[PDB]
Amino acid sequence: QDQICIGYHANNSTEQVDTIMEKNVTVTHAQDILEKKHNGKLCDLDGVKPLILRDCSVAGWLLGNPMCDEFINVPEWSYIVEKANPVNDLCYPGDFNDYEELKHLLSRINHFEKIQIIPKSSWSSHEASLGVSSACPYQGKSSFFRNVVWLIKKDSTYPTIKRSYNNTNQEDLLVLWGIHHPNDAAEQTKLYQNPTTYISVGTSTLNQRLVPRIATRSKVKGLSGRMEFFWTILKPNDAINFESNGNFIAPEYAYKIVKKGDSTIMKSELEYGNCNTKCQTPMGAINSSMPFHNIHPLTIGECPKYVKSNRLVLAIGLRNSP
Amino acid sequence: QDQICIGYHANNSTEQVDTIMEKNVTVTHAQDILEKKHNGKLCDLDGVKPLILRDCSVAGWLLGNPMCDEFINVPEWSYIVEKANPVNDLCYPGDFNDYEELKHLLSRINHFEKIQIIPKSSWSSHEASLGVSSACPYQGKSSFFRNVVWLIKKDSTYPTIKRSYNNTNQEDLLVLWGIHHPNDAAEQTKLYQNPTTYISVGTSTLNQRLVPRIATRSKVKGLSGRMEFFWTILKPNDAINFESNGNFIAPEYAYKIVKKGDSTIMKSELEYGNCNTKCQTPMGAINSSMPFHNIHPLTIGECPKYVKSNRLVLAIGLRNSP
Amino acid sequence: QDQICIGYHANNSTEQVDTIMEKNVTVTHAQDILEKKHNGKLCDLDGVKPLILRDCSVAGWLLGNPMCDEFINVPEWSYIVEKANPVNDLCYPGDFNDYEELKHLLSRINHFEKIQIIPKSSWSSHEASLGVSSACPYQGKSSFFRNVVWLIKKDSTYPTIKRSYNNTNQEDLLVLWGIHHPNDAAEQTKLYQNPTTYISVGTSTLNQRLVPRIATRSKVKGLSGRMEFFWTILKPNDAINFESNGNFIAPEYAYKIVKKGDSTIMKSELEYGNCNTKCQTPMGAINSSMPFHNIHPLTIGECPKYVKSNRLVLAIGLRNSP
Amino acid sequence: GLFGAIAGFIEGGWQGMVDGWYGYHHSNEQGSGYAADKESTQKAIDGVTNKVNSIIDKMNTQFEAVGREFNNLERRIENLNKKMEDGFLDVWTYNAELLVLMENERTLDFHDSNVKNLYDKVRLQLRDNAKELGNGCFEFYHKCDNECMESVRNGTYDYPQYSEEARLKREEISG
Amino acid sequence: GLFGAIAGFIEGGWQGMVDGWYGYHHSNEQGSGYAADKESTQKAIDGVTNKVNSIIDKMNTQFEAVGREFNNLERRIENLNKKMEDGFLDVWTYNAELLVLMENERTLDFHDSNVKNLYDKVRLQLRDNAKELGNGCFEFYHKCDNECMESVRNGTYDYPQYSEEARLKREEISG
Amino acid sequence: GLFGAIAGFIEGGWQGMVDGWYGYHHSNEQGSGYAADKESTQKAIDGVTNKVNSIIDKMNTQFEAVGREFNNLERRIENLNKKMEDGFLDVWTYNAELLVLMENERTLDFHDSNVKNLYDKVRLQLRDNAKELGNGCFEFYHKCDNECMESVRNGTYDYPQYSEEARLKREEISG
Ligand SMILES: CC(=O)N[C@@H]1[C@@H](O)[C@H](O[C@@H]2O[C@H](CO[C@]3(C(=O)O)C[C@H](O)[C@@H](NC(C)=O)[C@H]([C@H](O)[C@H](O)CO)O3)[C@H](O)[C@H](O)[C@H]2O)[C@@H](CO)O[C@H]1O
Ligand SMILES: *[C@@H]1O[C@H](CO)[C@@H](O[C@@H]2O[C@H](CO)[C@@H](O)[C@H](O)[C@H]2NC(C)=O)[C@H](O)[C@H]1NC(C)=O
Ligand SMILES: *[C@@H]1O[C@H](CO)[C@@H](O[C@@H]2O[C@H](CO)[C@@H](O)[C@H](O)[C@H]2NC(C)=O)[C@H](O)[C@H]1NC(C)=O
Ligand SMILES: *[C@@H]1O[C@H](CO)[C@@H](O[C@@H]2O[C@H](CO)[C@@H](O)[C@H](O)[C@H]2NC(C)=O)[C@H](O)[C@H]1NC(C)=O
Ligand SMILES: CC(=O)N[C@H]1[C@H]([C@H](O)[C@H](O)CO)O[C@@](O)(C(=O)O)C[C@@H]1O
Ligand SMILES: *[C@@H]1O[C@H](CO)[C@@H](O)[C@H](O)[C@H]1NC(C)=O
Repeated sequence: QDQICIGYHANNSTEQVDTIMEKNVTVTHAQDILEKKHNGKLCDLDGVKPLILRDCSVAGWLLGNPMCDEFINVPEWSYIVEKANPVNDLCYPGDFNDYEELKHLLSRINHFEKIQIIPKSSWSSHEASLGVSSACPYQGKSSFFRNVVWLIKKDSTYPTIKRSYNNTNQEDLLVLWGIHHPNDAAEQTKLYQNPTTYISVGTSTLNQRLVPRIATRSKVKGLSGRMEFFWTILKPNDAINFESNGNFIAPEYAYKIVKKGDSTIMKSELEYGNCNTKCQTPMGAINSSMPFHNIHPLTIGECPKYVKSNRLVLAIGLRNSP
Repeated sequence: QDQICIGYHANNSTEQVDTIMEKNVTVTHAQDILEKKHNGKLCDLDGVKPLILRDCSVAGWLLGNPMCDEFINVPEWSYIVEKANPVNDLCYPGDFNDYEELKHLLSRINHFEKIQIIPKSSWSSHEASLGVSSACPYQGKSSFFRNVVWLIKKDSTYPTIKRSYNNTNQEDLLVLWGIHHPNDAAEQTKLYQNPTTYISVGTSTLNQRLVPRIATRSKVKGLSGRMEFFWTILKPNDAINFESNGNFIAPEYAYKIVKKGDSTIMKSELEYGNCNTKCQTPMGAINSSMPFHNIHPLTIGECPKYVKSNRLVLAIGLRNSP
Repeated sequence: QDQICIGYHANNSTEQVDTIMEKNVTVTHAQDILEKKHNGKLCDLDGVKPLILRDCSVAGWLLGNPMCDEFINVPEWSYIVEKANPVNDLCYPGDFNDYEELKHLLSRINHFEKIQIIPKSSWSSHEASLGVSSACPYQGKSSFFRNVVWLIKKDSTYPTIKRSYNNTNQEDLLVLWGIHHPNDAAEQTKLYQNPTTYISVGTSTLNQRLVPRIATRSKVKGLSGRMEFFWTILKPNDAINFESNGNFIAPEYAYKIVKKGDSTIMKSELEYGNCNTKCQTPMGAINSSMPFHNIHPLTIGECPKYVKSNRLVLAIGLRNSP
Repeated sequence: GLFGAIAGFIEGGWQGMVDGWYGYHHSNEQGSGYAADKESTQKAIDGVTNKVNSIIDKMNTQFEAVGREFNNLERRIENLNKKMEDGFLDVWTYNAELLVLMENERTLDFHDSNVKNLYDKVRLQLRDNAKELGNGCFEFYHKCDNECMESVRNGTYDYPQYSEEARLKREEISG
Repeated sequence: GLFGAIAGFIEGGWQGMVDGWYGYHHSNEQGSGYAADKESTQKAIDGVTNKVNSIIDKMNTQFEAVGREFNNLERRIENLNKKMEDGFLDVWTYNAELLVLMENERTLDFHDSNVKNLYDKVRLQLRDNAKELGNGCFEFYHKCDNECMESVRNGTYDYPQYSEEARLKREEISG
Repeated sequence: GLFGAIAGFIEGGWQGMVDGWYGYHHSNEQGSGYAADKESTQKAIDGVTNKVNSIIDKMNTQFEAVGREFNNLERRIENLNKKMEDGFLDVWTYNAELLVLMENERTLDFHDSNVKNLYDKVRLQLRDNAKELGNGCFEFYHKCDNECMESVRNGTYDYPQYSEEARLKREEISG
């Protein structure tokens, strides 16, 4: 006899789906909404390559720590990559004042260009060549940071330095200088001559006056002295004025800076991988369209929402009990 | 052959609605859940009018920058409106210590009243009338902030100031003072007489000792000197004690303060509009009941949730296909 | 003639449930998803008891404020409980530098042990026994913080202190010291002999130079002088070097510290209640499995989500109308 | 639709019925016209209204002040703020959009369902006294005047009273 | 209801049935009583239980410590924290409230649907051996003793076995 | 299921139908085979696809940079950040998981509903020309060749054309 029957599609698929009321419902077709894959590489971010510091910290790179690879004129970058614990930071032990705010400022840069601000050859009343340390070796020789000059007394005198630089460039200038804190009065006398000493720095905005702190300290790299660095942004057509009695670590090179946006410093052990993304992770980039991911919390770019889940499977087809 | 039929309402409406499974479904009636309209005005917030600083900054208004409008005393406000870049800030160049915390503190005030704390006429050993600058013009003449006094040596002497004020009022007192950092030793001698100088300020809680910093600085408004301002809250029945050798910018007026709640500083170019609201935006107020809006992120008051959406239309009626 | 009927369960229950379309629908059985109950007690958190300071502040407990209960050695804790306004804080008035960061650091501690770093008996050129105040009463009499030593001139001299301590323990060392700010020059001369004075402290990381501030101040407990305290973490095999001319409040006891996780300081008026939890509230612990609660915002531990609601009732059974 | 009613067998809405959401059309000897089922309709209105009101009222609103109070040496904090604001904006946007979609779907399906349920109610009243045409209409085998049809709506249709007349008309048309 | 069962044609619950959620009432010669369908009922219990448990278990909880650690010269930061806590409070409250409403609706409709499905199951078993009264009850055209009715429940009703007897009563009670 | 179709009376899927989601099987004289209803199926595909796409596209994504920029005397701020990130993680996880659950339920019920609606469509076409077996199958009382069955699917079944033949078979089938 004749029949007409109504029914629905089925197949051999094993795609499973969960439901508010039921678990592990086999289904005809399914789509995961959760991104789990990354390329294990460090890539450009929206067409702009990152500043990859290898075994160099930001401080070590900016002051030119001799052991850091030689100045990569990268004129532009979208984020900065540092290793967890970079080997080449401050070769001479010490500190960087407002360091983290500086790193954040530099994290994304539209234009960067190192320029000579005060030639080394221009210190005629002071020694500019003896400011060298075994803790800062360049090739078995005692050297020093390359962008900044350790001035020392000439003969047995350190006359007062008064030096000014007017930013005639068209861009902000990042200027860096430092002060040396010795171990005792004897060393103070030996390096600079004057016993009581200062560095004043003035801008349209900056009103600074640094005094060295003598204190007995533990040796780091065999050294008890310390170097403390400072920085400003000098606006176009402003000048910066240095006056100092000694312990001055003078600028030589500064940086033209153009800043348009902000990112952060990524801590990652990876290497550049000649690609591009909209979303970078320290474990690799994400080629994304999915609204969620479970790769890693520490992302930079236009990324899907981080979630604690291994699976977000939408049912599209129908129950496929067979 | 008579008939009885079942059916549903229809009309000529073109109200559309989206659905999880279908887009642009014409429907009989709909209700938008998203607020998109504002009145383009600055209003009271829950009955309390805002402190509208015109081309004055908070610092400019508190110290009485001569170029800021003098107005009748606003004794109470719910929030503060500043322009993005106010023209009258610190007429003499310099800084306000802990400025943003002060602005936050002042953002909503229950009671505010300026009172004279130390009369100008009371500085008999010092000049109180020459503390005047072309960078602070009042009526074509060199003037100074109105609420604070720039003391200068009288004849050729600046005897030590020791002055104290006991808060016999019933409210906290906002007290403001300052220090002047000159350009060189000569100016230091010309203005105050003493070469090495200080300002100490003590409270039940404050233990301050300020020393001027001489440094060579760029001119701002033609000036290389700087003025740095400080402040405290003096509790009822506490006293404040000033001692100073020079470079003291003394209080004259202080403020009775009653604080009960907090808001923020709104940056807006608008003007007062004699209205009231529960939710104020820098583009205008929101008359709200809707749970969502898309006006502007920077709101003050009881506001709906900010959202990136042009449309949140709930279907109420039924499919209205033709 | 016979019947077969289909129907559903009913009972006398009055459990009500709300619905997107309907309110107060009586129902057969229901389950609340919102936790509202707490035990009114302070409990261990995941097996670790809290450090309960009674009428003592963290500063008062660390420096050994004489009026605080005698240091019972709690070697480990999961969080710290303070009363809203503890009565025994700094017995001699003043300040703790970076205090909140110190409290946060101490909020959860894996190992804590007080040790003697510099014996009192070891100050042979200075008085170590007269550093005593009526504001710090102990065993009848004028005393001082117990962990720290107020050094005073011996005969009429205060020779320069240079003292160093090498952390030969295997754990970080929390070291505390202080500086005394007097009321005038006379007092400066009376206590220490030298008029112009300093304290320098040096580590592998710390480079500090403190100067006392003379200023006229309000009496707090009858005293105008102030005491300001400082601290570091000394790493294993690092040393700390103190040099000072006067106004030095020297370490005596320091603390071995092992930190593995973080919590916070709970403000609560409750007492220990010999229990255990995964979620502690200042009103009491929560025995939880429910995903939401309405007890109190300020929780420590693995807690359900805080919500503004009195009721979250899921329908499980069916409509149970009359 | 989920319930094959609204855009299924009843292929269209009646502009003639304006006094409700769901109801009836009839044509007899005495004339043709519309009536509206005031029970299914008002229940539906209460439902949908409650839905809207509850999407609106569950929202907790508290006083907040926002807010650009951090200076140019506090840009890390400022960035923390930005990430938070942005975060909430994404959350609320996604949730509000999806909520609207989902609940709109539910609402149209609810209408579908109400229509279908009215249909089946009438269908169970009439049984074989009338033929299902398959367009939401029932062709009567007997004579149904105004009083009879109001009894169909009212839920008070007397099936045996017409069963015979219908029974007669029934076997006829079949050849 | 969505499925017109629970408050539709079966206009009321039985306090007499206490051993399940859905089931049967019967009245024959041998007596009247209640029985409960243990299959539809236990499946429903499993479903709802799973729903509750999953609204509960999907919540991630991790250690947090909160927290008033900023001083009076850090009120901007303190305000940032306030905005954050308040934000999450709003999100969680709105979400929890709406989730409860939505799922409660789904639950009641699930019950409705289960009931309706049991009804249609029986209906398909009996066909014309019984009449649908329209209250969830079937008036038998034949004689259904305890064994017969337990066969209705069990899904083991022998339709042809009574079809004739029924046919007589029908085509005699429809007489 | 909600609509008692998919795992209700049609107890099982056809591996034989591979060209759609819902459709027909037939057996006559000329042979047996499968056909697929391309209308209900494509409408379903459009619906589900739209659902997925809208769960995906409603998500706002904007640039963020995260982010460990605070030092060891800024651990209170660091903790504020932690609480924020953890907060969002919890929000998003709970929402995503529950959304998937809920919408998956809705999807399977959508399938159920489509199947049921196709069934009733056919059922309304055939009436008493065929018997409902109760497994989603209709045993024809007349002769339905390929052209006839294609007319059942197409929605073009000529009921009166076979009503008599059917009426006969129906008759001979009883006594
Ligand atoms: C020489 C002498 O003893 N001076 C007497 C005044 O000090 C005294 O005025 C009273 O001052 C009291 C302060 O006494 C203390 C204290 O804290 O108890 C006394 C302490 O022994 C001393 N400790 C040390 C190491 O010097 C301490 C210390 O100098 C200050 O705290 C430093 O700032 O001073 C107290 O404030 C009373 O309120 C006040 O009456 C008067 C009256 O006795 O006579 C003087 O002889
Ligand atoms: C940096 O150098 C430029 C150029 O010399 C200075 O700008 C000039 O300032 C003078 C002095 O009053 C003006 O009269 C000129 O009109 C300025 N020229 C330009 C291009 O503006 C500038 O002031 C210098 N900066 C400082 C702080 O010394
Ligand atoms: C500020 O002035 C008040 C008013 O005289 C001072 O308070 C009085 O102190 C004396 C003791 O010298 C007592 O007799 C009174 O009871 C006090 N009045 C009150 C209301 O406390 C107060 O000490 C002064 N504050 C300071 C810091 O000098
Ligand atoms: C603290 O004292 C210890 C023990 O004397 C010092 O540790 C040793 O230092 C010497 C060099 O000075 C080495 O030869 C040893 O191998 C070190 N031991 C270890 C385990 O590190 C330590 O240098 C002193 N610290 C300071 C800062 O002076
Ligand atoms: C009180 C006083 O003597 N003010 C004089 C100052 C000060 O010398 C400097 O501002 C100090 O930095 O310089 C002026 O040119 C000015 O500002 O108008 C003249 C002015 O009368
Ligand atoms: C709504 O529910 C609450 C709790 O049962 C009850 O107090 C109140 O009376 C109810 N409102 C109505 C409509 O009666």
